[PDB]
Amino acid sequence: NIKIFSGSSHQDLSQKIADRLGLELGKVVTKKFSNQETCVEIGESVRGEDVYIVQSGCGEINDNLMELLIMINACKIASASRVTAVIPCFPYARQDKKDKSRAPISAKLVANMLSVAGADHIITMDLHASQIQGFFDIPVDNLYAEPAVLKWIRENISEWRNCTIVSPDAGGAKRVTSIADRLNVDFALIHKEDRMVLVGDVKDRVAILVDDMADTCGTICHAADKLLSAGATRVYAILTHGIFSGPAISRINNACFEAVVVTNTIPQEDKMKHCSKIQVIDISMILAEAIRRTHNGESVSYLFSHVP
Amino acid sequence: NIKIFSGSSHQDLSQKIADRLGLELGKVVTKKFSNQETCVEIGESVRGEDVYIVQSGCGEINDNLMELLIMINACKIASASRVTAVIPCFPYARQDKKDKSRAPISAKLVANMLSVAGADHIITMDLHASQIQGFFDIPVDNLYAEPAVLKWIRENISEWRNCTIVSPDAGGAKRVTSIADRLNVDFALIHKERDRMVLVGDVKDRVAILVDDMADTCGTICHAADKLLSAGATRVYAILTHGIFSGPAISRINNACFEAVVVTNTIPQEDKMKHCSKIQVIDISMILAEAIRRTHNGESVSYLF
Amino acid sequence: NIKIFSGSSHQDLSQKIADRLGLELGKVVTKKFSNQETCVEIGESVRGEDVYIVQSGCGEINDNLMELLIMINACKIASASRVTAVIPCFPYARQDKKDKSRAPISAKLVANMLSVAGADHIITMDLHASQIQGFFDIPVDNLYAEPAVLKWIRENISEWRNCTIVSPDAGGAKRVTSIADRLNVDFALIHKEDRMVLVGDVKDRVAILVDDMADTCGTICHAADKLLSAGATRVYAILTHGIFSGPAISRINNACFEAVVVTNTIPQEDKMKHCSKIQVIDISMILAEAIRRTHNGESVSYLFSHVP
Amino acid sequence: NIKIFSGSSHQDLSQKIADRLGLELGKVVTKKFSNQETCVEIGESVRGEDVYIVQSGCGEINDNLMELLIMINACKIASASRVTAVIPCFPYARQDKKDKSRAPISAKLVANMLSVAGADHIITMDLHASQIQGFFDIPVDNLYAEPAVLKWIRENISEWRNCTIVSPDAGGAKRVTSIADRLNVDFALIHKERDRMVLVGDVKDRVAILVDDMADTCGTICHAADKLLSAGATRVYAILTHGIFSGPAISRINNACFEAVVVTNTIPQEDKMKHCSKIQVIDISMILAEAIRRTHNGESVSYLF
Amino acid sequence: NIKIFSGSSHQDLSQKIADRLGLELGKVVTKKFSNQETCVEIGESVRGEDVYIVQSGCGEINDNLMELLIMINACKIASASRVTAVIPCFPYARQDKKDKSRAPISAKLVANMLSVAGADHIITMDLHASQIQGFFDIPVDNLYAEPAVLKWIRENISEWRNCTIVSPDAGGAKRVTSIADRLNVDFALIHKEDRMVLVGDVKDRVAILVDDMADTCGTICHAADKLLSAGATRVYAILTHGIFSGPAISRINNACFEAVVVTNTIPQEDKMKHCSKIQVIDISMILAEAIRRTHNGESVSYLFSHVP
Amino acid sequence: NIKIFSGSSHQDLSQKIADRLGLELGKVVTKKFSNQETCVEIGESVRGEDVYIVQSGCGEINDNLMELLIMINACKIASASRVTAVIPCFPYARQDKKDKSRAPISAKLVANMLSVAGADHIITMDLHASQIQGFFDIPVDNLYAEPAVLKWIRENISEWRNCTIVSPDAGGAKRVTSIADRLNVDFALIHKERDRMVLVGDVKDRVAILVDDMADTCGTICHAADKLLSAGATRVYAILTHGIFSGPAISRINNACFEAVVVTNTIPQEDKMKHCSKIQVIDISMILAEAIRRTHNGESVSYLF
Ligand SMILES: Nc1ncnc2c1ncn2[C@@H]1O[C@H](COP(=O)(O)O)[C@@H](O)[C@H]1O
Ligand SMILES: Nc1ncnc2c1ncn2[C@@H]1O[C@H](COP(=O)(O)O)[C@@H](O)[C@H]1O
Ligand SMILES: Nc1ncnc2c1ncn2[C@@H]1O[C@H](COP(=O)(O)O)[C@@H](O)[C@H]1O
Ligand SMILES: Nc1ncnc2c1ncn2[C@@H]1O[C@H](COP(=O)(O)O)[C@@H](O)[C@H]1O
Ligand SMILES: Nc1ncnc2c1ncn2[C@@H]1O[C@H](COP(=O)(O)O)[C@@H](O)[C@H]1O
Ligand SMILES: Nc1ncnc2c1ncn2[C@@H]1O[C@H](COP(=O)(O)O)[C@@H](O)[C@H]1O
Repeated sequence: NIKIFSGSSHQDLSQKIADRLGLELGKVVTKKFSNQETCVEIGESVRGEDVYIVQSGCGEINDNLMELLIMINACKIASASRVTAVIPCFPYARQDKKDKSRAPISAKLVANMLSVAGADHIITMDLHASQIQGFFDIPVDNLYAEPAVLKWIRENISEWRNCTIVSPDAGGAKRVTSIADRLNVDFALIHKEDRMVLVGDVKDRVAILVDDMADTCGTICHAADKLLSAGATRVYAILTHGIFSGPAISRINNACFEAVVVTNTIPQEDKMKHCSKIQVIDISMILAEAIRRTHNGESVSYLFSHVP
Repeated sequence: NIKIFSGSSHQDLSQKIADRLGLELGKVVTKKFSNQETCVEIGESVRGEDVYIVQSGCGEINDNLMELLIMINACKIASASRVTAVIPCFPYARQDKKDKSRAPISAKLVANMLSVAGADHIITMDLHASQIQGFFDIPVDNLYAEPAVLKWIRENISEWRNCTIVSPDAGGAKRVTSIADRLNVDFALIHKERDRMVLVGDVKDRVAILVDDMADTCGTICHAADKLLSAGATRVYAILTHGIFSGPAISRINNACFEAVVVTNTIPQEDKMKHCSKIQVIDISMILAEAIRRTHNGESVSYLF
Repeated sequence: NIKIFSGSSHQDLSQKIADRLGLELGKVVTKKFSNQETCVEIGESVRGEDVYIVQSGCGEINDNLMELLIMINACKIASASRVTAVIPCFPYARQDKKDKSRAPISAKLVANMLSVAGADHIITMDLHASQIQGFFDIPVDNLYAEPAVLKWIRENISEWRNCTIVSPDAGGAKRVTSIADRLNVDFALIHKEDRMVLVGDVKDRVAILVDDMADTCGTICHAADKLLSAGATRVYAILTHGIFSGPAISRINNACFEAVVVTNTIPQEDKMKHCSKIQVIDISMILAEAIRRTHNGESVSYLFSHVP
Repeated sequence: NIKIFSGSSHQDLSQKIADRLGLELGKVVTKKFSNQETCVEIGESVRGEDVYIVQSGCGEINDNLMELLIMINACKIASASRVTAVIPCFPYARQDKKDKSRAPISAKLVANMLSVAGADHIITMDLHASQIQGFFDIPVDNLYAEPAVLKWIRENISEWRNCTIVSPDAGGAKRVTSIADRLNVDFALIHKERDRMVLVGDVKDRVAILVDDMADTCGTICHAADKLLSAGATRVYAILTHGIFSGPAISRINNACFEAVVVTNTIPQEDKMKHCSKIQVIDISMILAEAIRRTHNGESVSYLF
Repeated sequence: NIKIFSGSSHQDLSQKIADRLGLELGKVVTKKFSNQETCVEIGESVRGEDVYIVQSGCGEINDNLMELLIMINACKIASASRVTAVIPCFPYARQDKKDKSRAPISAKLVANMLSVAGADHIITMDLHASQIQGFFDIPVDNLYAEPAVLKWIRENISEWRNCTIVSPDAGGAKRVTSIADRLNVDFALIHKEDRMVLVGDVKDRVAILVDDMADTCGTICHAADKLLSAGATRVYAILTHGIFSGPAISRINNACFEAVVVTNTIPQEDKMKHCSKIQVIDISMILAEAIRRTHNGESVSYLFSHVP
Repeated sequence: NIKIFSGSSHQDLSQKIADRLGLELGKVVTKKFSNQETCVEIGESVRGEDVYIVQSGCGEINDNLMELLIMINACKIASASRVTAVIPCFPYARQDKKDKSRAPISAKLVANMLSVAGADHIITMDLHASQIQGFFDIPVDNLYAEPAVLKWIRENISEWRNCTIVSPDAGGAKRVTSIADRLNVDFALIHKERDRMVLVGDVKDRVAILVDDMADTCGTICHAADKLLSAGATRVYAILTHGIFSGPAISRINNACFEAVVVTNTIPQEDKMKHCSKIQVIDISMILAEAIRRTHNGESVSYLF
């Protein structure tokens, strides 16, 4: 009575998850109508079932968000026992506060929408701010890429015992100090004032830029130059969410990165074809395991510091 | 105390409404971030004000819906006294029942999202099903294009007194009989055999007017027009309140035998009127502006029905 | 842990349902106090149980509605695992819109009342408008009489392959075309302007008036005359809900119907005694089966086009 | 800005209230359809108005309750600014606890239905249990008949200074001690042995006044009166705020030894006063009208307590 | 999958309950931060578990209430299957109405807080007013001390067949008549006007003052004098909740009580050390049994008139 | 129409606010019953009024929180038009995430309790995390001490133009870079090795100003000051908006090398300034009073940011 459904035609990650659980993805008719309205029909009974819907990897976020909400709704009114939204990269997470401005908190609205659509549980990876768990009243499991990142560092960078973990911004300090302490190495922080400042020593060390996401990549690219200017041996960037919109791929191809490392929370295949610096960490096992534990009532806490 | 804001790049209807009320549209930045995420910034204080957000006309339904919800949210947490969503064409209204499938009721989800976003009131025109009003617990005013459609028929069709109001499908029966009763004329109905088309009612030697709440790809309305011609209708008109016209619609209309296709201003038509000569629009900005002023003043809105 | 309860002293339908499930109806003290207030007490534990309450067949709708709400409430606060309202004929369904008027949407209020009383699930047959499912946030199963109606037609009307399915009003068009297409026959539509108009051919054919309900029967009786005037061979009327209030029974006894066919969503025994034209389709098996499937997490979709 | 509407055929209390406020009752059609379903139609715009619906006095509790809820709903979706339910006698108030049974708390269900219907405020008189106020999250004003009952006792009973205020049962203890303390007089209590009746307190050679929130079949109050007579009470009175008087109540009172039975105007009594001479009514329309005006004006309503 | 947790360091009652169920109390870090903020961490997984949290016996009610709410919250967002608040003595129960005053109904706010914190079920003993069950929408089990009180009376007071059960106030009448009828004895009632009045005969009989709680004990102490003045042979006081704040212990030591009997809904050990008149009825078995039944879907109604 | 009430025995901030608005504090009895239960009684009618409750300064966080919630509840069921909670230092704000533990989000629970109590609006100062605003669905105005802190630095520190704004931990990075950018000065950060302290950034031969949202036991801030001294900082200041100062805090500060510790008026400091000479307070009553007046009048509150 566990049922996994995928969004749109980006089965990629959701197929890996379903594979790892020994399951076929449930039958869904999932497209757009002529007037661009989202079209969904659940192709099998979900009555009394433990349902998991994995958010599509299309790229048009509002389409994918609506598709997800519509799928949640269809399953809830079709008498699913429980519906869990598996949202590897949480949409609108960077709008999680007003910022001294007359702005929306779109991440709270998104939480409210998921809730009224009928979500009983959220599974996500590396929320932009941990406080977003509090934007819901339903339980959220915020998985970490940290264990898989630590693992990637230790087996891919020889100098890891003498590297510096660097935040590209002021907001990422906690995350980098946390990784630096686990590895027992130094940390540094970049802050943009339209000019960057670096605090911390990177001289004659490998520098690893660590952030939760990379979008247009303006920031990591400038930070990498800054670090080389400060005497870093070579620069890596490791993000969980590889968004890479706009000129990101052009920017990465022209930057001084040894490698840009991301998870597959977002589909990366097409971006990798035009960008050889990108390497992907498969996190499908961490997601599959969290679903399996969720379903069985077993500890998901294991995953926060352990790689399956 | 009153503030009107518009969604994104379409401002034409919103401007017309603001004009009729002696107001400038509120300043707002409505864009998309690099990654396609909707960006909204309310450019002025809305604290203690009666706010009206008029839904955009920028085609991408999900972007327009998210933009609307975000605007509502931003206004509500910025201490607006009241927030009304003015949504001329209600999105997802055709998904208002399961229809024997394991389907979503997307129109109820939309109602729930608008409500949780913080809408206190909905103003809309010709809901696909009048029951959608009950998908909310907040008040909805469902305005009708009918009086204006009635006006247009009497004013533009010379043989209107001996005409037939035709429904493109089985579902639109009540809509056309209402119009046929008002004009004291005949009605007829078309149905697709579940496909061949069947017509019930007399259209021979008389002007046939196809009436429906909306026309999308216009496949139904264009096939219906052929069938009405074969049945000996003098000339065929198509009158829809919501002119979506997506996909092959414009090419289909031009190839069809329509004397005229009449739509309201609920969706922008300017772009489509340029490539389709037989389209005429009824301006409905006065109905909407008048519902906003009357909503704000506590005056009767039923007069407009 | 399935428990069926019945409303008031009209056990009739609910006893048939309980019979078909191999169950006795749960013990309820269910009456009115002296001041006409509804009196309910659940005579056995419902703690952790899957509870089904079938709406009474009394006739005083507000009494029956309140009784149902009170029973739902008593079971919810008595720690029932789930409470399902089995409402064969949904009250106030004809007040499902404003109708250009300053009117209530009583069907939405009724939905809101059921929800706040503690209903987790609704089972009903042939909602007056399918959009009423959207008046709830909880799952609703809207069963169809269509399969049993098609079955009744094919085995009771010899001329069924050459009949016309007729809507008594403009609102019933979809329903009749749907039945006409399945049978592969013609459809027609009556519309009242205080004068009726018929569109569609009924000449020298059996006419079957098909609607969701028959109340005072003014409309079906006038439509039957109209159809005979248009050359119909004989007229049948088949409704799911036989309300038959006011002068309906007198009206049917004086009309030109071959037969008036209804379901037992409403008790019909007393009405049949004073009206020989009425025949009943037993739908207790469709209801019993939907409860059994609901309880077991099995497909209720089977019932929408299949007769058990 | 203020509108008072009445429930169904009983308009007497509602008229008295509307009179005291210089208003006509709002026009509304309150009927039943052929199949017993409650029909309601608000005959005028309530948009932006402060609406008060006064619960009917047409006996059938479930019809009256549904009529009230439907009226509230119709007003709320018709964009009333605020809707207050004025419910002199709160329905289902005696079902306010489980009482060791697998029973409903019907009074909470009623509170929940009123709230979901869209009531913003409740005005009522002498709730069976004062805790019912907490069955809502909306404000409730619970008015008391006590000051008017006190007035009536002093005004109509000559030996009131040496009288005893008697409770018909164990539950009504706090109600009678409150009244006995206010008049500086004795109290006593009756209890049914779980039946024989037991009396605690002195009533010998003094006027006994039975006080309770309500009298329904009047079996308790009539048996209590007999027991009070056997205990040597000079004369026995019965004073209840809510005079339901269902079933054999009227015949029971006439056969009983009551000097007078006093009730308020919370339920219509005119019909019953014709067949029962000893019933007197305290008009409470002024208390209710005054709570409505004060609710509307933001003035103190506690003065009326 | 039953898990019992206790509040603060007053494991006392909760340990007895856990003992009787064959369980160890779940691991909780439960204290105050330096700024007096409540500190909680659930020391084990509660995912998919049936969770019971027993309210602490500290004495600082607002601390204990917040601790409970915080524990409920932590368990709910940690994916507990169900969370039940076991609140032997319900806080703020004496603020269950306005009382002709511009007062809060704090007991309703407390109910609303428990509900929004994530409580699915309440287990309590002898609510100050039964109407407080209606302050919730979730099921409440209001257990009675009555069976254990009747038992205590019959085996500790020889003259029980000829005693008088006395209410210390007007509000306790129903409770005492109920006990008096079961025992088949007389009842009496005290009412404070700043002077007490007694109605009912206590002359040459054992008088038992019965109330739901004893706080400062001003009222029971004055009532006991009054009863002796009226000719009672000896006076007992039996309350379910022994609060005994302020000068209660001094007051009881100086009063004419044969004995003051309370339950262990509140810890009593320290109070008994300074007051020899106090005897305790252990109600841990009634609570343990209600939890066990709750968990198993078995009848809790048994406990309302039966002692396990 | 406006009413300001204060929580319990601390009235100093509340008086200052009421003074600035030309008002007396509303009469309210805020005590504890014998058994430690919070007692509240609203001493006047709040019916139809815009009510502001200013959170107490009586140290016991749970008593103060319950007192606030009870006051809100009493006002809401007493038919206040609107209830705003003015909470200078938001309780449980540090518990705003799970932080890898099976922990509560106590700040969300608090948000939910305030909301269910009946708060319509929150006014607070320097939320520990700005995301706490989204723990509500009601509007929150999050005021900043920053402009006043900026003023104090320029006004009281002579070498401010060549100074360094230092963060006591990793988390406070964004707070100090904001201040360093505004003054056009350097920033630095301290981190505890997970313990030895590490400093990143230049502080040698320049005045170092430790800035944080709050200081509790002051262990972090005092150890940070030592490390800043060892790194050759001329003089060290500590500036916090919320000066909790619990436990050994006062003794720690006196033993530390601080030139001055600056806090706002969000928590009472009078008692602590008597035993700690280096503490200076910025009065923030004008910011709060001004947000209340502007909230009430519908005027811009963003001006104060
Ligand atoms: N999809 C997006 N792409 C780029 N920037 C965004 C997006 N959503 C929000 N923002 C902005 O990013 C900032 C969030 O700050 P932080 O959370 O500290 O990175 C805010 O100023 C937002 O306006
Ligand atoms: N945006 C849309 N475009 C085309 N068809 C739709 C859309 N939304 C819903 N539908 C379908 O339209 C069909 C008929 O709707 P109706 O005319 O209301 O009976 C249903 O089967 C829906 O699945
Ligand atoms: N119980 C009832 N009996 C008769 N008519 C009703 C009832 N409830 C609602 N109506 C009316 O029936 C009409 C519903 O239209 P329709 O849904 O198209 O049949 C509305 O005008 C209602 O006022
Ligand atoms: N309308 C009613 N008529 C008669 N008795 C009722 C009514 N509603 C509830 N009751 C019962 O009255 C009894 C006593 O109520 P109370 O006086 O509040 O203790 C309870 O056992 C209820 O079941
Ligand atoms: N913790 C408490 N201690 C003492 N008295 C209280 C407490 N809580 C509420 N009260 C008061 O006790 C009375 C409750 O009345 P009753 O419920 O009849 O005992 C009210 O006047 C309350 O103000
Ligand atoms: N009142 C409090 N006093 C001390 N520490 C707290 C308090 N509330 C939460 N914390 C802890 O403070 C730590 C750091 O919070 P933050 O500075 O937001 O990362 C977390 O691990 C919390 O458990």
